[PDB]
Amino acid sequence: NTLFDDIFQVSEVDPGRYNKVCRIEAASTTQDQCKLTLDINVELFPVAAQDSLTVTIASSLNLSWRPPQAGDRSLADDYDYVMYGTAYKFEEVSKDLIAVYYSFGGLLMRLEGNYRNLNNLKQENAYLLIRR
Amino acid sequence: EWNVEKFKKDFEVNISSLDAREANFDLINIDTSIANAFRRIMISEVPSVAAEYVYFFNNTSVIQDEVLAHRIGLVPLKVDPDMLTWVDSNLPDDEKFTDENTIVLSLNVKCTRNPDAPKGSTDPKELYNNAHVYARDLKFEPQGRQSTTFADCPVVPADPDILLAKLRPGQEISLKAHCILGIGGDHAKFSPVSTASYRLLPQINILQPIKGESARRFQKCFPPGVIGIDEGSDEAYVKDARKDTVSREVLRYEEFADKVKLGRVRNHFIFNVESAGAMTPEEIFFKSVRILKNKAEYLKNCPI
Amino acid sequence: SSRHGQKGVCSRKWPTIDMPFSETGIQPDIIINPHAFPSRMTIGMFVESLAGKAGALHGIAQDSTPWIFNEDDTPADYFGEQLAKAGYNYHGNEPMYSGATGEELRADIYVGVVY
Amino acid sequence: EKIKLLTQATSEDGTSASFQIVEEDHTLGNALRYVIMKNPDVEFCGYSIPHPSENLLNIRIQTYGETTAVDALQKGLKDLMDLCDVVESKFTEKIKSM
Amino acid sequence: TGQTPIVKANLYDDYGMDNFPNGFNAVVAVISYTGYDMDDAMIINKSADERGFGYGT
Amino acid sequence: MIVPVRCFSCGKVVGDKWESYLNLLQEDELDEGTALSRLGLKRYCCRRMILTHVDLIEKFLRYNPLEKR
Amino acid sequence: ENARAEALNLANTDSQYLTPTSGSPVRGLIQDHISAGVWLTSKDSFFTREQYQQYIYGCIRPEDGHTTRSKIVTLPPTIFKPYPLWTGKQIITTVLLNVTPPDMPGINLISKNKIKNEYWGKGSLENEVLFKDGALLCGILDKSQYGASKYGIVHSLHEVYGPEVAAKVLSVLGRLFTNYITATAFTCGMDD
Amino acid sequence: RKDVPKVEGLKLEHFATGY
Ligand SMILES: [Zn+2]
Repeated sequence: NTLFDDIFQVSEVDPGRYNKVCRIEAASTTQDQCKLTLDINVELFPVAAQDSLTVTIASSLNLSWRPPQAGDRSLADDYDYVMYGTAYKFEEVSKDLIAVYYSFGGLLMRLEGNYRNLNNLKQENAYLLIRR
Repeated sequence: EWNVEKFKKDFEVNISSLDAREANFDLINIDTSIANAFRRIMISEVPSVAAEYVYFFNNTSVIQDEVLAHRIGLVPLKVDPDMLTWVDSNLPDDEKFTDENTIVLSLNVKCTRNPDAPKGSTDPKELYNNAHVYARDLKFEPQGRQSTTFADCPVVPADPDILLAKLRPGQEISLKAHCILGIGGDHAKFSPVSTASYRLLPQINILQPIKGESARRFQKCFPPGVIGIDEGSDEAYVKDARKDTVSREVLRYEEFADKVKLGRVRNHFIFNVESAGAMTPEEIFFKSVRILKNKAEYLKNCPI
Repeated sequence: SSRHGQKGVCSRKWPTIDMPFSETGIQPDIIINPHAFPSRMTIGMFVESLAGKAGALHGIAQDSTPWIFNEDDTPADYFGEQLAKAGYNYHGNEPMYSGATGEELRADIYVGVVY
Repeated sequence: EKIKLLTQATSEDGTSASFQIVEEDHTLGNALRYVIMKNPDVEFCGYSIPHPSENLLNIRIQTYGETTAVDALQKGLKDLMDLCDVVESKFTEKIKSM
Repeated sequence: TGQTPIVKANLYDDYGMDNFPNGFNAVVAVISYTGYDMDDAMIINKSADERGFGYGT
Repeated sequence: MIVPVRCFSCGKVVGDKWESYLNLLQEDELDEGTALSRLGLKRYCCRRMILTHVDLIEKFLRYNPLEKR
Repeated sequence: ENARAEALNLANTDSQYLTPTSGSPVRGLIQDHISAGVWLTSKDSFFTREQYQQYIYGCIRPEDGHTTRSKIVTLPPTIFKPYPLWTGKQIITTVLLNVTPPDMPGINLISKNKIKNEYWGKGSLENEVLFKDGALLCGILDKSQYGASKYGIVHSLHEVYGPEVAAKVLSVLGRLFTNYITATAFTCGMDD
Repeated sequence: RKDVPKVEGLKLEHFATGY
């Protein structure tokens, strides 16, 4: 089941010295103090500045791994881009703020926001799903 | 899902050209894992005939025996390999050869000074007789039954103008060469192709319009016919992509920094096969495919 | 060895099919590790391979007496213009493919002829 | 003889085995590996060359549990043979057309 | 079998070095592909070796 | 010493082209590149094998033990 | 047999990982493997299912005993949609997971490497290596991790799993970075 | 100083396979 959901307004897409991956700085359109940094490979999910993304962190996809076979359903069908990683840090920026660091096979996400609506993310293997 | 039929529907072949020595064709919608298998089998697995055993009786030229036998082995022979069988290396060297698996070549030649050479002449062919030993000098000695099997077509070198040796008067060369079957994996002389290889079809994605005189220089950064100028509007477009040798002169200018991306089509192989002379490139490709198939079949039939 | 003190023992005789092949069908007869250069710093071997490829193409020979090129008339620019005017790459690189698997290698390989 | 099953890697369920083929190299290994991976039933396929100076090829097949690795290899071999047959037939068609 | 260098000094001809060739022109790839040539080793094409590349007595 | 039978890199038989290259160089005033192109050598791997051949065998041959000098 | 057992146990090469001179390690991959590692463990490296499984099997080969599980085990892909895409740090993680014995956790290392953050872009953290239960989550594998560097990954694998496991790790990492350097070769030229 | 003289008569000596 889900653990987080929000709508983000991408501020910058920064390529760096890479080809496929890019750095996304996205601010939440629902919370005054929730922002995001994420690394996705824009060869698969190309993103431009001043866009809108539906970011969802889920504990699972069911409604080990194995390629899909005819007659399979999963949560990912609602989203275009889904990465799988894990959390490795939980930093408190200040009082009533918290940052949670995810690493999707080396692809790094630093999700920050108020503790009130981030209080469902813990050090487990969590999926990340993105939608336009 | 991938199936035999799902591959057979999309796979297609375009034979761009075909001589008796070079055949340039295409394999589309196939994987590199199989295109490279074909290339490797062509280069180093298709059997052919080359001289292996050399029996010098007398040699006095500047060329030493090892170098001479090496050159004689390197000479391609216009023999269809199907006409003869393989050799058992376990058998004794007396009976290791027969008339159905060994082709015998001889080279008996003696140089002598020509008495009719004009004064002041320096041409070696005028001064001396048999001053040059050519591959055409390799006579064929049909033995046993092969006298009538090879009667339909005599054995000759693929290139009879190969310069095997040079002689000066007094010097002679006398030898017999035994030619057997072999594959390029053992020795590079048995490989039937001068070079067999493929190249991914270039792909030129023009990201942005290039109207104006910028198209003239854009096309100028490519082989002559790769890019065309549109007749209606002054736009640039890709006429033929096979014509492009990937030189990346476009990226050398700051103008087209964000106007084009050069890539490739990973399922589109422009095969190019050139034969040594013993077989034809279409038969080389056919032999390679049959070899891969029979190898897989041998593995199937292999008990486990 | 080359003519630039780049000695090294022949490690293995690589099979031709296993050797990387280029888009023009040629397989190098010598493979030299790129890591030989950063410490030895024999840039002469680079510029010689460039000029040797250009000369083998055009059917010419290029003099390599020292001090004909200066800080303006760079040998890289000279032999690169010569390489481009024959269809090849200005930097001497060649798209090559791996002969072991079959796929194209990540970057353009630097090839040429050296003595 | 030619093909060999490494008893140190075969399992009781047979779904995961390793095969040692002599006189083979990348040429057969890579094509066979691709074709066997085209089977959705297998979970792991790869080819290993123990040493470039010896004519030995290692193939690993682990299945998901409906077919044995040996029959996965048999299916891969048959599929490679059929692939070669269709390539040859299309080449002969384009030769006749020309 | 020696060869003259494609790229050579002018004084190569003046001292008549072509009467005594020292090396062969070869196609050399500056590539990390083999893994058998890291410190100083180098890889020689087997086919070229079977064709007389760098042969001597 | 003498023209190699095959090109080292690819294997294209270049052993039957040395005399023709010499003739195209001497009789016609062809450049080496033009002569090699007209000889059928396209890859520079094949071009170098005839462009750079020295032919020391002719010098070797002037020392004949079996002929009075 | 006495000298046999001496050379196998006392003078063997597995025991000579650190020089007694100062305790610094003395074994590691050298140059080609180092650059291959920097390429394999960058964020730009993605591999399909066939590429991932082929790399892992080619460097492990459970018929010789590199694996401690009698059956090769892999990881879920980093990217699920549009199509599966494992990364290079997952190659490193799977190699470690197959060599490191079961019934034991993974290394929790926090080290650095020679290549700074400014050389990867903006806001990058690729200079900070990070392991967590045997999985590489950050940073490139450098000379600081295999080579003559203290407190890198092979040194820590030594300190935690004995000398034989670090022997297997260096051997398997050499095989991995070799089979990968033939697939995507490394070069240098006048443009550099 | 006179720059190294550019060779003349330089044309495309390399073409893609089958051309
Ligand atoms: Zn050649």
